[PDB]
Amino acid sequence: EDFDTRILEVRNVFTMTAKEGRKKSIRVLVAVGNGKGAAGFSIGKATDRMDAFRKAKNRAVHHLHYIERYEDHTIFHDISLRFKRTHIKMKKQPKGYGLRCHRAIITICRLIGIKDMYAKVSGSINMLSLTQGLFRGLSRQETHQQLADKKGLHVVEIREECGPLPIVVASPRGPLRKDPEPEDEVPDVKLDWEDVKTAQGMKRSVWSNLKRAAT
Amino acid sequence: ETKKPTFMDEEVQSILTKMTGLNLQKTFKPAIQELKPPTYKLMTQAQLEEATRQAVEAAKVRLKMPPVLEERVPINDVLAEDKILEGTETTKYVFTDISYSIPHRERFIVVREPSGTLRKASWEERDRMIQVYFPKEGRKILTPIIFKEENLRTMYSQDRHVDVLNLCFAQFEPDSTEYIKVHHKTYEDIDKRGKYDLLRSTRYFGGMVWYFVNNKKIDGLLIDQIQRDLIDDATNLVQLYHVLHPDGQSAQGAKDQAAEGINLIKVFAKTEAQKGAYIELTLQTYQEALSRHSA
Repeated sequence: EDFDTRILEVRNVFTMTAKEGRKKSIRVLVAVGNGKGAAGFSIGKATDRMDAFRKAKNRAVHHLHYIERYEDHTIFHDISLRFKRTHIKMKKQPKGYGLRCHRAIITICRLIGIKDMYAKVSGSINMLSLTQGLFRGLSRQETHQQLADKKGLHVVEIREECGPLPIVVASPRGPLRKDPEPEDEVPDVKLDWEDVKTAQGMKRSVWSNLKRAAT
Repeated sequence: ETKKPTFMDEEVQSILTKMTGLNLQKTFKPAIQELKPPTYKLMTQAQLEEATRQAVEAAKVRLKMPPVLEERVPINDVLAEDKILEGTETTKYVFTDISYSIPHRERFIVVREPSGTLRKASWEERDRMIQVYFPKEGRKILTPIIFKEENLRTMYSQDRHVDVLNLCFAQFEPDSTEYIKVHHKTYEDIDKRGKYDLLRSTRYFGGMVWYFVNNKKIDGLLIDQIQRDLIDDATNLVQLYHVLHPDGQSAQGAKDQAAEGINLIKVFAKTEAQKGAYIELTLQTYQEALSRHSA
C-alpha cells in the first residue's frame, strides 16, 4: 500500500508469425516507489494492455533499488553517467529548487522521494535506457558517511547562507587521519563544456530557465 | 580629573563583549534567501579546528557593536536672506552637492525658500537627499510604516526585536531621533517581558546594556543572568554599574566591604536595586544548586 506505480512507456510491438502474420502485443514500462528511497522499474509484456500493467507493476516490487538521499530531498553529489547511448547529467540542488528534469525523471524522482534536482538528458532519448541509466547512477552514489570512512577525514559543508560556519556532515567512524589531504595546485579533472559555457554567460538558449509549473 | 567611561572605551567594550557572548549557531543562522548548492571539504581535526577558529573571528566582526551616539542637534543656519526673491517662486529649492568624494556629513545641502532665504538643509532633509543621490541598500526615502507604534508592537509580539533593530539601523542614522526612540522602545519591551536572550550573540546587546546601566534599571537583566548561570556576566554587570555610578550607595558599599564576586550582587541588591528581594532569592537558589553539584 505504501508503494505508488507510474507508467513510463506504453508501446505496441509487433512480431510476424507464420500463420497469423502480423501479431500485436503490448510492451509496458512502469516504475514503482514508496517515496522514501525504495523504488524500482520493470518491463511488462502481454497481448492485452491491462495484463501488461499487472505484470510490470507486480514484478517491479521484486526488483527494488534503495536510493540514498541527501537530507531526504536531493542527491549526495553531481552524477554524470552514460548508459549505452543515453547521457544523463544530474546536479545536486538546494531546497526549493524543485525537479527541473526530463518528465520521466520527474516521475521517477517523485517515487524515490527526491524533491530538488536538475538533470539533463543528451544523446539517445530512450525511455528504457533512460530509466535503467537513472537507477544505475542513483544507486552508485557515494554518501558523505562513505566518503568520510573511505578517506578517514571529516566531511565539512560550507553554505553561503550560513557564511563561514563549518558544518560537519560526516565524520569517520574509524581513526581520524592526521595528514591533510594533498592540495593539488591545479586539478586534472575533466570538465563539461556545457557547465563552463554556462558559468561564463556564453550559453544563450531561448529554452533555458523558462517559467514552468511547480514540479 | 576623573572622567566617566564612554561606550567605546576598551574597558567597557571588553566587558560588554563578554556579556554579549558568541554563539556560532545563532550568529550564523541560515538565512532565508536565494540558495546555491553547498561545497564540501575533507578536513583533519586540525583543519576543522582552524576553520572553526576563523568562523569565530568572522563572528567577532559581525558582532561589532555600533557606537552609541547622543541625539544630533537640529540644524538652523541661514546662509543668506535675499529678500528681492520674496514671492518670486511658490516652491522651495533643495540643492545637494553630489561631489563623489565627500563624507555625507560634510556635504553642503542647502534650501532656497520662497521667502528668498538660503538655509542649510535640516538633518531630516539631509538624510533624505543623501538617499536620493547616494542610495544605500536597505534604506528608503520615505519612512517605512513598520516604525509606527502599532506596527512595532506586532514585531515585539513575534519576538522579532532583532529585526526591528536591523531595520532601524538600515533606515535611520545612529544619532537620529528616530534611531534613538526606536532603540529605546525596543530595549524597554525587552526589560518588561524579560527577553534579554533575544539580543545575546548580536551586536545590539551592548547598546541595550548601556541603556539599562545609564538608566539604573539593571535588575531585570541581572536576574536573567543568574537564572542562566551567568554569574560572571552578572558580576561584570554590577561592576559596570559601579564604574558608571561611582558616587552611589552600591559603589560605596562595595568599597566599604571590599566586596568581590557574588558579594557585589548582594551589596547591589540591598542598596540600589529596586527588586532587591527577588535578587537575593534568585541568587540564593543559585548557590544551593551549586552546592548540590559540589556535594
